[PDB]
Amino acid sequence: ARGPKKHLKRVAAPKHWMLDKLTGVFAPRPSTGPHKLRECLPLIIFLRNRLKYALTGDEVKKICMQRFIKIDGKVRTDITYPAGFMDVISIDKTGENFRLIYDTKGRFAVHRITPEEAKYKLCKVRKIFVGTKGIPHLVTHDARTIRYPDPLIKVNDTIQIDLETGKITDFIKFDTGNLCMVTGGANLGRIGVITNRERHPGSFDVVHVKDANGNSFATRLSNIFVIGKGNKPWISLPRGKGIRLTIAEERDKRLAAKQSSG
Amino acid sequence: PVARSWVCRKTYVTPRRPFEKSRLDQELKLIGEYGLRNKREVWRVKFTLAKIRKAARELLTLDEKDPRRLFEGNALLRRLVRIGVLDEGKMKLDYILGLKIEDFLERRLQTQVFKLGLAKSIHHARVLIRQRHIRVRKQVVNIPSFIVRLDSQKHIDFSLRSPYGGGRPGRVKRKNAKKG
Amino acid sequence: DTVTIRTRKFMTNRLLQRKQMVIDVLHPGKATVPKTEIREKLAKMYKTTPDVIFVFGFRTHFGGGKTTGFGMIYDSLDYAKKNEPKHRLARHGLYEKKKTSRKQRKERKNRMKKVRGTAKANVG
RNA sequence: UACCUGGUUGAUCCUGCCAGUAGCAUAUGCUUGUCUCAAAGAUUAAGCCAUGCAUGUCUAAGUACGCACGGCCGGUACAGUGAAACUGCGAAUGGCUCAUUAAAUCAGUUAUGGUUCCUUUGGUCGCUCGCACUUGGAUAACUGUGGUAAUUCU
RNA sequence: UGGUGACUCUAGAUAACCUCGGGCCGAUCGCACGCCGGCGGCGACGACCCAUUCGAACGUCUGCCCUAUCAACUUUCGAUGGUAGUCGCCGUGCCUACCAUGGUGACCACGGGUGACGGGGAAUCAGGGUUCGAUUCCGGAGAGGGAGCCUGAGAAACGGCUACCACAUCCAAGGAAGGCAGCAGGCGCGCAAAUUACCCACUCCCGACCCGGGGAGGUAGUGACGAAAAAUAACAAUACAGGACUCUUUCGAGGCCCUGUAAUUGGAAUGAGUCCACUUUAAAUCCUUUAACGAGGAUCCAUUGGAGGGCAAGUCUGGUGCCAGCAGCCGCGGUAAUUCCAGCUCCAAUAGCGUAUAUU
RNA sequence: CUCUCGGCCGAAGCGUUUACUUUGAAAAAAUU
Repeated sequence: ARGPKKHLKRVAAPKHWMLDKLTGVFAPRPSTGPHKLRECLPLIIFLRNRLKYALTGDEVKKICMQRFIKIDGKVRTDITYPAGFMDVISIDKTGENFRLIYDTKGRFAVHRITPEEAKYKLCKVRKIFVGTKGIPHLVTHDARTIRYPDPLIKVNDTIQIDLETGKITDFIKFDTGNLCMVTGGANLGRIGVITNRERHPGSFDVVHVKDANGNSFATRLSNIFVIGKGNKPWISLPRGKGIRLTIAEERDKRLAAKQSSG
Repeated sequence: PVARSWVCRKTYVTPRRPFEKSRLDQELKLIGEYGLRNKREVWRVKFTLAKIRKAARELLTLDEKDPRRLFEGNALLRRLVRIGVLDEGKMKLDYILGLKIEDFLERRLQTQVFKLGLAKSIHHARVLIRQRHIRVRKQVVNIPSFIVRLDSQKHIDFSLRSPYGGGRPGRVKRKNAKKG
Repeated sequence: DTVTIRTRKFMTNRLLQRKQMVIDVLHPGKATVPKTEIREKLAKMYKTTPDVIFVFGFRTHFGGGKTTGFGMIYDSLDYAKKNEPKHRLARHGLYEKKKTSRKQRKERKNRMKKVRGTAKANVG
């Protein structure tokens, strides 16, 4: 390598894109953007695989360049734009808004939201600096640099922000008894109430989180996204409530579904 | 770099002793009973049975309340029941070891044509299977190794396009009927 | 008479302004049906004219029963000219492909690369 | 399927190897009707290469005075499409081979509080107390004269 | 002010500096046009910096194959450390100057070799293990050998440049031009490996970009590398041959007995092929689907190895006669050859099967 | 196993240090 790589092979592509094995050698290289190449969803994969609107890459070209797709209320024409977590996608022609939220199994679900819900989003604050004549700045997980926040906002908190105005509206503090979602590791997509945060100066803060069914698990601190103040979440949720069904009881549900409709 | 897959398996294992009388004896007996082309078919069924038994051996050694043992074993027992080998009474992973090769050879579509009376010889069953005369539900199957399931066992028919079925007698009847 | 058209998964793309569907064809006696014939079948089925609709990718099933293809139904003809792949337009005579070979167009490109100025237009 | 069989002696019981047995991979022989996948100048020589191709690029949105065109309506600064050329970006991705290389490469793990970063995305873009109702000079494209046996030379 | 586990952090105050090879503070384009002579909405390009994304770059701990006929290695020409600097994007003997004499080693240092690019992984395998990994994914390295650069955010780049070396092309003999370990193709080397095809329709990438380009890639061609399925015949009646059962002292006779063998008879059913039409597709080809012709075995005919033991299947017939030869090993051949060579019969695997080598 | 700071508990030391075991989170896809 003499410079930045620009191609991505299909088998090296993030597994959660559920790409095939046999259509091609390459995968969409997500452009550089507000989200990591692994923790994201290129617009083409969301449009021609999840929704089946387009059938080729060229039909995604024909859709995105007509200016129907909007990510966070701004028209985005890039076909491989990195759309990520807590992300609002709006299509005005069909009049439908989805949110990208992690699935129970760790993938991205297509979660259809109310157009009332599409006006706001949640951003986990990532760092807080004070620059240029005492002006405070937040950097969130979408790289949204926000000047002049609430002084109570500290790192690892969440801020609910408005998409149109770009300003923060209200913040959820990182505290035990707050409903969080996991954004990485084996526990990805599981949603539960924070019980304990343990400190390791030097290394990574491991956090113990109790699920809705009483199945406690743990994560590193960076993989935690806070949503609910208390037990009530600040957003709508997928068809599963974020609880990880184990294999045998999932098969039980499958067999019950076959018995229900025949 | 290509958009292809090279994953492939060999579905038989040749025996280690090449010419021992009892092995050749048993294989030739099964060839006779179930009407097969060569010894590779018997080796194929024996290798599939060895696969199932090896899975059961790996599953017995685990503890009874192991979630992996439970899930894998119950799925395997469901699979062998749906083929038509095990019985609903003996759905235990212990009984999987008590399986024999002919319990899999009885489920071939060749033998299911033979037993159910669709044909009259097992070579006759094979020659009807190859020539597109036997269908399952609504699909004409041409393969004499189709392992027929229990729910699929009930209705095997004449493949209505066949002369034995709906109509259209073949080339021989058509030619002999236009002799004069 | 013995042919029947059924439609599996069906979807209205407002943002591609068409209707896509999966087409099942039943023809227990005949051959694989022509794409033209199924075009008038869908035209009478969806109450539109046959001049705007497109079908492709029909794989007849082993034996000779079902045939499954993909078919998409455009709103007006101009939208069909705008959005369809041009090889599916050239099956209806709506589009004509350039008749030069790649190897010829590339030798010509390197030839006119070797020249500078308006004399790039003269070479052929 | 946690396997063995022949061979030293007059015969036995051994040590013991040789040979058989099965695989898997390259070559090769002989033969080859159907059908679905599918490896393929690695080994020997990281030896040498005739020829063709493999890296280009324009939107309403940098520069149009090529009649090059159908074409405005005519003193209408510039209607449109637009070859060429300047400008900007790419050409550092991809492909290929395994010669080097033995704590090197590489793998898991940590670190940059020791640094660089096109692009993308969000911020910043009258904080500065000091001709603008529009600044200057070239140079291609084109015209015209040429050199050299010869070049993507000029 | 705010923050880390920890700042010589971020922020603030003051004194100053701010390179002529200089740092930012729009002399830019498009779209609709509109309100009290002046004010304006949307978009594109741009920009010092910050944060981000894509990374790159250095460090950390642990983990390599064979070799002692490699036991001491390093340090004059930096080897190990200290202080100050130089260069560097930075941390450092990275380099320089001055000091100190250190650093590694039987827990195998140093030197060699390697038919060594590493890993994910492959084959085998009860358990343990053994062997392999050039090879489509990841990381590395190099474009004939070395070296040095330009431009750029990113290169010590080679489908860029400049040199020397080694080859090598066109000459008008003055000069000019190279780089297939890219795709096809050739020579050469070999035991050993395909088309100088077609297309950007798929997958994705590049650009000023709903448009252009792509030997990346796709698609056909060669392809018994290897892998999956799977034809080369099925039924009935006769005609013999046996086997049991019954009746018969036996010989023999029957069966709504069995089992074989029939260039025997009868019909039906089919696919390999030739060919239309459709479908497939970028256009094709193939597979799949339809009409038409298409099968009696004396062919639309199955091979490759074998018949002494190991090791399945002949002490069958003729030829050669310790010759020719066979035979992995043990051995045979010297005249009834159970082993050679044929025929017949038979065995093993079966569209496959022999041999050689490597490895398990 | 405990003495201080805060709301019966949370902070702070733990305990001579390790080997061992068990759990937890991190550990590329393909292959298995």
